[PDB]
Amino acid sequence: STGSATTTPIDSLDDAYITPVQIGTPAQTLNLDFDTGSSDLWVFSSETTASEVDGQTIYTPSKSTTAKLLSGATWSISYGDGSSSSGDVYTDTVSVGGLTVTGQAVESAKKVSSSFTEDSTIDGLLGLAFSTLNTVSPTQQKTFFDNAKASLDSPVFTADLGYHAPGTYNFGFIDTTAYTGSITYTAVSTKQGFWEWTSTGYAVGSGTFKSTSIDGIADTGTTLLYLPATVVSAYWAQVSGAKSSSSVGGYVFPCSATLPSFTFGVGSARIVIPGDYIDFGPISTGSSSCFGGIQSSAGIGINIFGDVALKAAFVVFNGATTPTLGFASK
Repeated sequence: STGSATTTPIDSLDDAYITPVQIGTPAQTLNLDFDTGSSDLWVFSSETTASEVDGQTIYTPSKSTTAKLLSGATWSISYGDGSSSSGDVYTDTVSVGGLTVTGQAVESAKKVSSSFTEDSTIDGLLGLAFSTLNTVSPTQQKTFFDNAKASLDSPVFTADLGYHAPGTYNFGFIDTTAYTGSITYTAVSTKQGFWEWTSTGYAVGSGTFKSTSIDGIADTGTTLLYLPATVVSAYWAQVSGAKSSSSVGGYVFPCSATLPSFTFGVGSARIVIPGDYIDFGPISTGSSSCFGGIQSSAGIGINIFGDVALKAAFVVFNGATTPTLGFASK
């Protein structure tokens, strides 16, 4: 089997991407944030504290003839950005782009943090990291991909995120029309439960490529590109007037600037992030200070190849017995 679904930016900055997901019978369609950095499929629901729902579409398990309470199961998650959610668990039928999993754990939120409430466009998350990170207790549950994998034509999914435009998540096949040149594959460590890999270096604008190993995670659920302070300083030094602002929480730059591109290495291959992908707009409405899309990972504890990087590529998440990651230009 295969599946193919369009993923759409939630706003004009590409702060996140939402993908429609069918849950239950009859189908209830929710727009979920596909997150290769976590491993829980959780949704706003009829059980969510009423004051914490503000415009989201909810899953109502009592209206699904295929929903079953997973007795005794609870979940609770905290994300790197400080947001969190928790609740109980149902199993139900879940379909993405025509690919159906029966008996998928659907984690129903009883509580969500303010950041989730305040974002009316995201109805929940669909985790695509390794199932070892799933938070359901006392019996850990499998991701949608893990459940689908054996049935797929090939045990892969691909992320093709757009810049200020829709893109695609495919399951079970590689669309050879969706990229240019070849896909370069690189090794993955699953030791921390992430799609963790090592970039071979970087360049700023038309500058020389610096060969250096940068360990990090391919994370569709993180907006920005978080890299070591040395790398980030080298980038922003090429933007007149750019500076790190402790008050704002990262590098800012004059909105009048033209940003240089940023290249990262995948083996001997190179992925070029155009300068405009690194612009996250005014820090507050009407400001002429703009927020940068490349930020320091210092004190995150891990480098993160978030959407800023991934949207410059066609990305293969290869879930073979020994997983790997593939990157192509597009």
